[PDB]
Amino acid sequence: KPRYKDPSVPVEERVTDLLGRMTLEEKMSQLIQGDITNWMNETTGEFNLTGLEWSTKMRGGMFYVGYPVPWDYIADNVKKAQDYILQNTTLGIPAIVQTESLHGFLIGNATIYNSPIGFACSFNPELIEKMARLIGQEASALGVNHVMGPVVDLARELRFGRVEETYGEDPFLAGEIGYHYTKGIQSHNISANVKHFVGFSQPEQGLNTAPVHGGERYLRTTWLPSFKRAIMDAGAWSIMSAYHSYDGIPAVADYHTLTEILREEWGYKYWVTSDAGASDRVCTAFKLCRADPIDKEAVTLAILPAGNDVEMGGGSYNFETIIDLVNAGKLDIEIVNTAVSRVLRAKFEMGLFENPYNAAPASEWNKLIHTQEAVDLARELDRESIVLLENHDNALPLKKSGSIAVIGPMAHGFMNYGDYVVYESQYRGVTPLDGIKAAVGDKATINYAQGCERWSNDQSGFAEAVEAAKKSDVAVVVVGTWSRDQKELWAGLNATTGEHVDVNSLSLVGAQAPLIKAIIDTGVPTVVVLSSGKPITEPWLSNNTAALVQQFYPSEQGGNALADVLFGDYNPSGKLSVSFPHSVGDLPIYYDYLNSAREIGDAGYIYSNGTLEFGHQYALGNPKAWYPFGYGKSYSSFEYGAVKLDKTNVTEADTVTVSVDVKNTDATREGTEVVQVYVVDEVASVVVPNRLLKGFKKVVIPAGQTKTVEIPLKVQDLGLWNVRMKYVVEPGAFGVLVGSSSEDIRGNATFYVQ
Amino acid sequence: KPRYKDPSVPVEERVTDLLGRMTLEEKMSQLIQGDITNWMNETTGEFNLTGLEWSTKMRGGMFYVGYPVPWDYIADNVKKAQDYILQNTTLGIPAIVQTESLHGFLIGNATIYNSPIGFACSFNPELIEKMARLIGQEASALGVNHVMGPVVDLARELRFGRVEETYGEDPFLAGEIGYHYTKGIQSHNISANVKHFVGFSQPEQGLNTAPVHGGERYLRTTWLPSFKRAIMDAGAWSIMSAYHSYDGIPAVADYHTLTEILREEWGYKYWVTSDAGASDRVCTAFKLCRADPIDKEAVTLAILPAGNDVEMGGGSYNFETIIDLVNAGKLDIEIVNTAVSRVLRAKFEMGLFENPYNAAPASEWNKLIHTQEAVDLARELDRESIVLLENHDNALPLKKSGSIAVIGPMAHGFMNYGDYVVYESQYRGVTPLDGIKAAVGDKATINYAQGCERWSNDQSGFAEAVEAAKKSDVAVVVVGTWSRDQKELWAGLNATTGEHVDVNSLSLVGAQAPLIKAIIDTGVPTVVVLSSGKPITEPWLSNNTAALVQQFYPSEQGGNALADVLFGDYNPSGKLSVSFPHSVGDLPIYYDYLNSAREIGDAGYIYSNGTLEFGHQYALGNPKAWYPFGYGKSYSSFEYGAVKLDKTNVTEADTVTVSVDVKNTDATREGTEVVQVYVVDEVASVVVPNRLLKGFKKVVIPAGQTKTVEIPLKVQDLGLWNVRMKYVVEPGAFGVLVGSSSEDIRGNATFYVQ
Ligand SMILES: *[C@@H]1O[C@H](CO)[C@@H](O[C@@H]2O[C@H](CO)[C@@H](O)[C@H](O)[C@H]2NC(C)=O)[C@H](O)[C@H]1NC(C)=O
Ligand SMILES: *[C@@H]1O[C@H](CO)[C@@H](O[C@@H]2O[C@H](CO)[C@@H](O)[C@H](O)[C@H]2NC(C)=O)[C@H](O)[C@H]1NC(C)=O
Ligand SMILES: *[C@@H]1O[C@H](CO)[C@@H](O[C@@H]2O[C@H](CO)[C@@H](O)[C@H](O)[C@H]2NC(C)=O)[C@H](O)[C@H]1NC(C)=O
Ligand SMILES: *[C@@H]1O[C@H](CO)[C@@H](O[C@@H]2O[C@H](CO)[C@@H](O)[C@H](O)[C@H]2NC(C)=O)[C@H](O)[C@H]1NC(C)=O
Ligand SMILES: *[C@@H]1O[C@H](CO)[C@@H](O[C@@H]2O[C@H](CO)[C@@H](O)[C@H](O)[C@H]2NC(C)=O)[C@H](O)[C@H]1NC(C)=O
Ligand SMILES: *[C@@H]1O[C@H](CO)[C@@H](O[C@@H]2O[C@H](CO)[C@@H](O)[C@H](O)[C@H]2NC(C)=O)[C@H](O)[C@H]1NC(C)=O
Ligand SMILES: O[C@@H]1[C@@H](O)[C@@H](O)O[C@H](CO[C@H]2OC[C@@H](O)[C@H](O)[C@H]2O)[C@H]1O
Ligand SMILES: O[C@@H]1[C@@H](O)[C@@H](O)O[C@H](CO[C@H]2OC[C@@H](O)[C@H](O)[C@H]2O)[C@H]1O
Ligand SMILES: O[C@@H]1[C@@H](O)[C@H](O)O[C@H](CO[C@H]2OC[C@@H](O)[C@H](O)[C@H]2O)[C@H]1O
Ligand SMILES: O[C@@H]1[C@@H](O)[C@H](O)O[C@H](CO[C@H]2OC[C@@H](O)[C@H](O)[C@H]2O)[C@H]1O
Ligand SMILES: O[C@@H]1[C@@H](O)[C@H](O)O[C@H](CO[C@H]2OC[C@@H](O)[C@H](O)[C@H]2O)[C@H]1O
Ligand SMILES: O[C@@H]1[C@@H](O)[C@H](O)O[C@H](CO[C@H]2OC[C@@H](O)[C@H](O)[C@H]2O)[C@H]1O
Ligand SMILES: *[C@@H]1O[C@H](CO)[C@@H](O)[C@H](O)[C@H]1NC(C)=O
Ligand SMILES: *[C@@H]1O[C@H](CO)[C@@H](O)[C@H](O)[C@H]1NC(C)=O
Ligand SMILES: *[C@@H]1O[C@H](CO)[C@@H](O)[C@H](O)[C@H]1NC(C)=O
Ligand SMILES: *[C@@H]1O[C@H](CO)[C@@H](O)[C@H](O)[C@H]1NC(C)=O
Ligand SMILES: *[C@@H]1O[C@H](CO)[C@@H](O)[C@H](O)[C@H]1NC(C)=O
Ligand SMILES: *[C@@H]1O[C@H](CO)[C@@H](O)[C@H](O)[C@H]1NC(C)=O
Ligand SMILES: *[C@@H]1O[C@H](CO)[C@@H](O)[C@H](O)[C@H]1NC(C)=O
Ligand SMILES: *[C@@H]1O[C@H](CO)[C@@H](O)[C@H](O)[C@H]1NC(C)=O
Ligand SMILES: *[C@@H]1O[C@H](CO)[C@@H](O)[C@H](O)[C@H]1NC(C)=O
Ligand SMILES: OC[C@H]1O[C@@H](O)[C@H](O)[C@@H](O)[C@@H]1O
Ligand SMILES: [Ca+2]
Ligand SMILES: [Ca+2]
Repeated sequence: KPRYKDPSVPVEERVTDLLGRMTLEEKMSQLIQGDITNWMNETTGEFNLTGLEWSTKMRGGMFYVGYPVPWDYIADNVKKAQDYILQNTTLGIPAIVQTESLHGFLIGNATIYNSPIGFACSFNPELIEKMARLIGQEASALGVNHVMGPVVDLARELRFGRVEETYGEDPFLAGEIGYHYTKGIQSHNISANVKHFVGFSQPEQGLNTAPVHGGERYLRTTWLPSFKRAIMDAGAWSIMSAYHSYDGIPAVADYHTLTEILREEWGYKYWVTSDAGASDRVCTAFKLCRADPIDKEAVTLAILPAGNDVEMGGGSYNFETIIDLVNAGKLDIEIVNTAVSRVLRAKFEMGLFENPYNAAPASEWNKLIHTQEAVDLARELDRESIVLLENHDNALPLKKSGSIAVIGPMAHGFMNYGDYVVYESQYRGVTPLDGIKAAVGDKATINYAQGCERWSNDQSGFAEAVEAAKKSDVAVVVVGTWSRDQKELWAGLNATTGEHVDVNSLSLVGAQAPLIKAIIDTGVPTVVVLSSGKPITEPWLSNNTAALVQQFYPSEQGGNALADVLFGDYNPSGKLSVSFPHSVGDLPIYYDYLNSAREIGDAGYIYSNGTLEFGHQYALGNPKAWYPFGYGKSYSSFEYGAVKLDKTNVTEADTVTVSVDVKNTDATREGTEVVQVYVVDEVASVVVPNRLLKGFKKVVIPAGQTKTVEIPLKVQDLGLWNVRMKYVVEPGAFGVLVGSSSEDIRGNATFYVQ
Repeated sequence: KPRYKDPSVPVEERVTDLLGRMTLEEKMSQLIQGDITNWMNETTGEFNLTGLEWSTKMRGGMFYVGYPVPWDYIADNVKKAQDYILQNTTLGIPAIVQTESLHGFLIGNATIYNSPIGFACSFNPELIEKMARLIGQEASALGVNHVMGPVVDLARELRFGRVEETYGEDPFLAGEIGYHYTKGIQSHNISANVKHFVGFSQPEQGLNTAPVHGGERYLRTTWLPSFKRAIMDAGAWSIMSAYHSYDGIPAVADYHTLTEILREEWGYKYWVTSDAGASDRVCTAFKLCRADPIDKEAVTLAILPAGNDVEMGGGSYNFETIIDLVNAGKLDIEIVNTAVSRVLRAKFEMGLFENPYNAAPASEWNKLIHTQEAVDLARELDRESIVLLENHDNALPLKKSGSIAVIGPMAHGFMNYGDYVVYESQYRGVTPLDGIKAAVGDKATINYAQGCERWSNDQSGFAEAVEAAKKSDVAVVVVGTWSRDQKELWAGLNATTGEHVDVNSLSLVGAQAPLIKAIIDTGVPTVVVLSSGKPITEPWLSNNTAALVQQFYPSEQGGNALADVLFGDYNPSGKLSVSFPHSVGDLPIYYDYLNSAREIGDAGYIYSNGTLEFGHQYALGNPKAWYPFGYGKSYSSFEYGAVKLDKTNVTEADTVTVSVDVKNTDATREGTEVVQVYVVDEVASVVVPNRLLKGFKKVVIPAGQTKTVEIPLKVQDLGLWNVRMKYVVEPGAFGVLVGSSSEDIRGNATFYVQ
C-alpha cells in the first residue's frame, strides 16, 4: 500500500511519496500537454490504441479535448484514457482534461452565455458565480476536469481583438468577477486556469500578441490585481502564461513575475502552463535563440527555470530535451521536481486520485447539459448586461401595439455570438427579430428588413428598410461588429472582433452608419441597438436617435433578453465595463488614468454643417470618454442621500463601511441601480490613478421607495507601490466618491489613515 | 585677492573657494531663475533699478531674455545686469543669460532655419553644426550665453504637438544631430541645454505633458542614448528636466534618472534645471503634495535632492524655502552645496568669470545677425531636407517654360513657420509662390489660386483653382499643417501642430484634400507639396498625383529651397526622419519596433470603389508604414555593390568598418544618396529592437560614376540591457543591412562578436 494512494495522508506527503517513485521520463510526461486526437479520430470517432499508449507515455499529465465532435466521442475517449492510466501504468496518475469555458462549455449544443465584456456590465458577480457553476456542471458531465478561464486581462487597448473575452478595463471589477467565476468552476472540483499572465492585452498597435510597453509600477498597480484575487483568495489550481513580452521580457520566460511575484510574494502553490505554441515563440518571434532548426534546449532553459511548469501543444514540444539537459548537467533535477510537484499538488487537492472518473452516463447528458435552469440563467444574465446609453422623451420602453420596424444586418439571419463558440453555433439561438415577434405576438405589426450586409458598402437593401420604417410607428435598427466560431475564425472568414482580428477603426463598418442615417431621415422615432464585442465610435447617434442601447455579444437568449428591456418587462440595469471613446484617434480611454492625464486643455470640435472649432487637446477632437466606465441609465431615476462613513479616523487594519440611501423617484416601476464607490488617494509619494472603483452594489429598489446601500472598503487594499516598489498604505486623506458612473458622482466623504 | 578670481587655479579649487565665501541666501539665488522683465519694461524699454537689485539678490544665477522686443532692449539690459553683478555685489558671480535657439535665435529679424524634424531629413550633421555655430553668433551678439536646446526627444508619438521640435523617431540620428548641434553652440562658449530629460515625447493619448507608460529597459534602450551623446561626448554644460512622469515617477523628481544614471553612471559634471512651472506640478498635476496653498517645502524636498538643481520661473518659486528647510534640519546643506557647485563649475568652464561681457556693439549687430552666410546656409540646409516621396514618368524636375499653376493655402499669403518663432515672423520670408516666380522669371507663365483656407471646409475658391490648372501644362498644390509664433500660439489661435496643439487625426484638415482631388480630376499633371510639422495620412496621393514632395516646416528661404528642387537645380536628397503611417489608427509606427511587433498577419484593405477585403492585422487597415524611416527618392537611381567588412571575427573593443560601392546610374545628372546601415542583433538574451540605424553617410556621386562609401560601427554601441539591467555586448552574430532606407535594403554582411 503506497502512501500517495492514501487519502488520509497529508497532501505534501502524498506528493513527496509519488515524486520519489517516478522516472525522469514520467516527470517529463507530466509537464507536456497531450491531445485527445492522438487516439480519437476527429471525423469517425475511431480509437487508436497505439496513439493512446504513446500520448500517455510522452505527454500524459493533461490533454486538450476542444474539438467540434459529438458528446460521446469526448466522453468515451476521455474514459479510455483514464482507464488506461489506472490499469496499464505503474503509478496511475490521473489526467487533467482541458477545454474552453469562456462564456460557455465549448461543445456543440451546450449553453451559450453572453460574452465576458457584456456580463461584466451586469455588475452582478453572484449571478456570474451561478453561471460558472452551471458551466462546470455541463463540462463535468463529459469527463472534463479543467477549463481555460477565466480571462482576467483588462480591456485597456480597444483595437485588440480579444477585448470581448475580458471583464472590461478596471482592475477591481475584473478582479471580483474573476474570483466569483473561479470559485463557481472550482465548486465542482474542476480546475480553473487564470489567463493570460501577465500584462497581455495592451499590445503595440493593438495587434494580436504584439509586445507591451510598460513599467513595473503599472504592472503591479493595474495588471496583477485581477490575477491576485482569483489566485490567492479563490485558490485557482492553474494559471496560463501569455504570448507577449513586457518591457522586453517574454511572459513565458519572466522569472521576476512567474517566480518572485507569483510564488515568493503571493504563495502560489500550483502550476503555470504556456499558451499554445508560446514556448516556440521564444526563438521564432522574440529571437532569443536560433529558430531553424529550433533550439529546443534554449527554449526549455529560458521557460522552465523562470517558473513556467508545463508546455502546451501548438509548438515544437521543446520540453522533450528535459532528459538531455538534466544528463548534460545544464538543468538541475530540482527545477523539474518542483514543476512536477506543482502539477501533482493540484491533482491531489482536485480529488483526482480518489475519483478520477468524472463523466456521467450517456442517458443523463441531456439532463445535465443545456438544462432549463442554464438557459433561463443565460437570459437573466444577458438581460442584466444590457446598457441603456440614451432614451429621449420616453421613447423606451416601447408599447406592445401599433407597428414596429425591425431593421439591420444584426436583427436576423444569424446569431451575433462572440468568439469561443463551436462551429455552427450561429445557426441556433433567439435573434432580436425572434425576440420582438414573441414579445408582441398578435398585438403589434412587425415590419422586418435586413437593410445591408454587415460586410458590404452596398446600399441596394436600403429602400426596403426605409419603406419598413416609413409605414411603422417606431423603428429598431440592430447594427455592430461580428466575430467567428472556432472553425470559421481560423479559416480566415471575415470579422471585426475576436482572437487574431484587430481593428484600426472603431466606427461602424460598411453600410451600417448610412443605413441608420437613412432610417432617421424618415422622421420615424429610431432606436439603435449596438450588437458588438467592444466600443463603437458614432458620437452623432446620442442626440440624433430616440434611444441608443448596448448589448454586447449575446447569449443564446439574446433576443428575448433584448425584448425584455425594449418592452419594459425588465428595467435595464447595465453599467459600462469599458469606456467608449469619441474616436480611435483618442486612445487609450480608460477611466483610471494617472493624475496629469486626460484633463489638460480645451477640446476642439467638427460640426456636421462643416464648421471647425479649433482647440488644443485636441485641435479638432476630444480626449474625454464619449461614455465613461460605469455609465448606464434606467427607465427610473435615482436620488442619493448623504454619504455616511462608519469610521473617519482609521488604521490600515480597519474596514470603512460606506453607507448611502438611494431613492427610486419613479412612481410606476421598480428599478435597479449600481451604486459605485471610487477611492481617491488625495496626496501620494508617487503618481497614482486619479480614481479607482473599490466597491459597488447592485440594488433593486421598489417604485417610490428608498433603499440603504452599504459597501465595505478594506483599507489594506487602497495603497500604492512606492519609489522602492513596496506596497504601502500611506497615512493621509482618502476621498470616497459615490456615484451612478465613474464621472456621475452624487456624494462624497473623506477618511484619514493614521 | 581671492583664488576663485584666478584663471590659473583649476576649476574644482575655484568652485571650492567661491562656495566657501557664499551665504545660504547667495546659494539660493544661484538655483532660482530670474527674468529680464524684472528690470526691463517689455513695451517701453524703461529700466527699473529696484527690480534689478531684487532679481540679482533672490534669483540672479541665471535669467530669461526670450521676449519679442528690439535688439537694444536685450543688449542694454543684459549689460546692466552683468555691470551690476561685477560692480555692486560682493562676489561678482556672472549671470547665465537664457533664450531659445531651436531652429533660429528667438528674436525679431534673425535667421530662421527649417524646423528640426525637417533638417533631420538632411542626414547632414556637419551642416547642422555649421547652423548651430551661426546661431551661436547671432545670440552672442546681444549678450546671450545659454540656449534652451537641442531637443533630443524622439518622435515616437505622432499625435504630440512637438514632433516638429525633435530630430525624428530614431535614437542614433537624434544622438548624432544633437551632438553636432551641441558642439556648434558650445564652440562660442554658449551653454547648450539638452531637453527634455527623459522619456517626454510619448504622452498618453498624445496630449501635451500627459504621463508616459514604459519600463526601464525601454528608457535605457531608446530614450537615454540621444541625451548620452550630447551630454558625455559633446560636453553639454546644462540639462532641462521634463514635465512628465515615466511609469509614475515625475521626471523633475526622479532620483534614479537624475542622480544614479546621470551622475553615478555617466559622470555628468554640470547642472539640471526644471522646465517652466514643472516644480509646481509636483503638487498641482501629480498630486504628490497639497496644491492650495502649495507646499513649497514638499516641492523643494521632492526635486532638489533628486538631482534637479535649478528651479525655472513660471511657477511659485518653491526653492525660496531652501533656507527654511536647512534651518529645520530637513534639507542637508551639502545637497544645496552640490547643486550650486554644479552651476558654478559650468560658469567657470564657459569662461564667464574671465569674459562676463558677450555683446558686440550696436553698430556691429547688422553684420552678425541675418548675414548672407546664415541666410544662404538656411537655404542649403532646407533644400537638403526636402524629401521626394513619388515622381511618376519624370514629372519632376519641371521645365522652366510653358504654363505653371501654383495652388493651395500654403503656396502664398503667409509663411508656414513652425513653433519657436517670434511674433510676426510669418510676414517675412520666401513663400513657394515667391520662389517659383524667381526661378522661371519670364520664361514661364505662373497662374496663382489660393484654392481654400487651411482652417475652413468652404470650397468657394475651387473654381478659380480648377481654372488656373486647366490653362497650365502642370500644377503645383501646396497644402499641409500649420503652427503659430510664440504670442499667437499662447493667445489661443488655431493650429494643427506646435507646443500644446495635439491632434487625434493626421489626415489633411479642412478643404485641402478635396482641393487636391478637384485639381487632379482636371486631367492636368498634379504635383503635391506637403508643408508640415509631422506625418500626414493620405495614402491615395501616392498613385493619383504625378509627384509627391515633403517639405517639413520651411526656413525663411523655403520657397527658393523648394523651387531649387522642383526645377532641378538641386537633385533632392532628403530621407525621412520619421515614419508615415496609413492612418492615426495605426500608431505607433516607429521602424525600430521590438521583435514580435508589426509583422504579424495579413492586412485588409478598403478600395476607393467601396469594396472591402477583410484581413486580420488589421481587419480593414495596414500596420506597416506608408513611408518608412529613411525613405527618400532622387532624380537619379543608385546601384549598390557588394557590402564588405574590414573585420569579420571581432571583440567588444574593435570597430567594424562597412564599405560599399554605389553607382549613380543617371547619365545626365549628379545625385546625392544617403547610404544607411542597420544592425540586427540576431539572437539576444532579452527582446531587442528588430533593426537599428547605427551609421549612415551622405555622398554626392557624379553622373554615371561610382563612389566607395565607408561607415564605421563601434561594437561597444551595439549592446542591450540584459535581464539584470546591465549593458552588455553579447557574443554572437550581428547582421549588417545596407540600404537606401530602413525597408529598402540593397546588400548585407555578418560579423561575429567573440
Ligand atoms: C496511431 O498513433 C501513432 C502515434 O502514436 C501514429 O504513428 C505516427 O505516424 C506518423 C505518420 O505521419 C509518424 O510521423 C510518427 O512518427 C508516428 N509516431 C508514432 C509514435 O507512432 C499512427 O499513425 C496512428 N494510426 C492511426 C491509424 O491513426
Ligand atoms: C472535491 O474533492 C475533495 C477531495 O477528494 C472531496 O472532499 C472529500 O470527500 C470525501 C467524501 O467522498 C470525504 O470523506 C473527505 O474528507 C473529503 N476530503 C477533503 C480534503 O475535503 C469533495 O467531496 C469533492 N467535492 C465535490 C463537489 O465533488
Ligand atoms: C464575409 O463572409 C460571408 C460568409 O459568412 C461571405 O458570404 C458568402 O460568399 C459566398 C461567395 O464567396 C457565397 O457562395 C455564400 O453563399 C455567401 N454567404 C452568405 C451568408 O452570404 C461574404 O461574401 C464575406 N464578405 C467579404 C467581403 O469577404
Ligand atoms: C520695480 O521692481 C519691483 C520689484 O522689486 C516692483 O515692486 C513690486 O510691486 C508689485 C506691485 O504690482 C508687488 O506685487 C510686488 O510685491 C513688489 N515687489 C517688491 C519686492 O517690492 C516695482 O513695482 C517695479 N516697478 C516698476 C516696473 O515700475
Ligand atoms: C572659451 O572660454 C575659455 C575659458 O575662458 C577660453 O580659453 C582661454 O583663453 C585664454 C586667452 O584668451 C588662454 O590663454 C587660456 O589658456 C584659455 N583657457 C582655457 C582653459 O582654455 C576660450 O578662448 C573661449 N573661447 C572662445 C571662442 O571665446
Ligand atoms: C483661424 O485664425 C485666423 C487668423 O490667422 C482667423 O482669421 C482672422 O479672423 C478674424 C475674425 O475673427 C479677422 O479679424 C482676421 O482678418 C482674419 N485673418 C485672416 C488672415 O483671414 C480665422 O477665423 C481662424 N479660424 C477659426 C475657424 O478659428
Ligand atoms: O425614460 C427615463 C426617464 O423616465 C427618466 O427617468 O430619465 C431616464 C434617463 O434619461 C436621461 O439620460 C439619458 C438621456 O438619453 C435623456 O435625455 C435623459 O433625460 C430615462 O431613461
Ligand atoms: O525621375 C526619376 C527617374 O530618373 C528614375 O531614376 O527613378 C527615380 C525613382 O522613381 C521610382 O520611385 C518613385 C516612384 O514615384 C516612381 O514611379 C519609381 O519609378 C525617379 O525620381
Ligand atoms: O447526442 C447529443 C445530443 O443529445 C445533443 O442535443 O446534441 C449533441 C451535439 O450534436 C449536434 O450538434 C453538433 C454536431 O457535432 C453534431 O453532428 C450534431 O448532431 C449530440 O452529441
Ligand atoms: O486563450 C488561449 C489562446 O491565447 C490560444 O491561442 O489558444 C488557447 C487554446 O489552445 C488549445 O488549442 C490549440 C492547441 O494547439 C492547444 O494545445 C490547446 O490547448 C487559448 O486557451
Ligand atoms: O534695429 C533692429 C533692426 O536692425 C533689425 O533688423 O530688426 C530688429 C527687430 O525689430 C522689429 O522686430 C521686433 C520688434 O520688437 C521691433 O519693434 C520691430 O521693429 C531691430 O531691433
Ligand atoms: O521647451 C521648454 C518648454 O517645455 C516650456 O513650456 O517653455 C520653456 C521656456 O520657458 C521660458 O518661458 C516661460 C518662462 O516662465 C520661463 O521662465 C522661461 O525660461 C521651453 O524651453
Ligand atoms: C480518420 O479516419 C479517416 C479514414 O477512416 C482518415 O481519412 C483520417 O485521416 C483519419 N485520421 C487519423 C489521424 O488517423
Ligand atoms: C490493461 O490491463 C488489464 C490487465 O489488468 C488488461 O486486461 C487490459 O487488456 C490492459 N489494456 C491495455 C490497453 O493495455
Ligand atoms: C447630447 O446633448 C446633451 C444635452 O444637450 C449633451 O450634454 C451631450 O453632450 C450631447 N452628446 C453628444 C455626443 O453630442
Ligand atoms: C454651423 O454650426 C454652428 C453652430 O453654432 C455655427 O457657428 C455656424 O454659423 C453654422 N454654419 C453654417 C454655415 O450654418
Ligand atoms: C478625526 O480626527 C481629527 C483629529 O484632529 C478630529 O478633529 C475629528 O474630530 C475626528 N473625527 C471624528 C468623527 O471622530
Ligand atoms: C511699461 O510702461 C507703461 C507706461 O509707461 C505702463 O503702463 C506699463 O504697465 C509698463 N509695463 C510693465 C509690464 O510694467
Ligand atoms: C555700483 O558701483 C559703483 C561704485 O563702484 C557706483 O558708482 C554705482 O553707483 C553702483 N551702482 C548701483 C546701481 O548701485
Ligand atoms: C502605388 O503603386 C506601387 C507600384 O505598383 C505599389 O507598390 C504601392 O504599394 C502603391 N502605393 C499605394 C499607397 O497605394
Ligand atoms: C472594385 O474594385 C475591385 C478591384 O479589384 C474589383 O474586384 C471590384 O469588382 C470593383 N467593384 C465593383 C462593384 O465591380
Ligand atoms: O497558430 C496558433 C493558433 O492556431 C490555431 O489552430 C489554434 O486554434 C489557436 O488557438 C492557436 O493559437
Ligand atoms: Ca495619501
Ligand atoms: Ca546576439
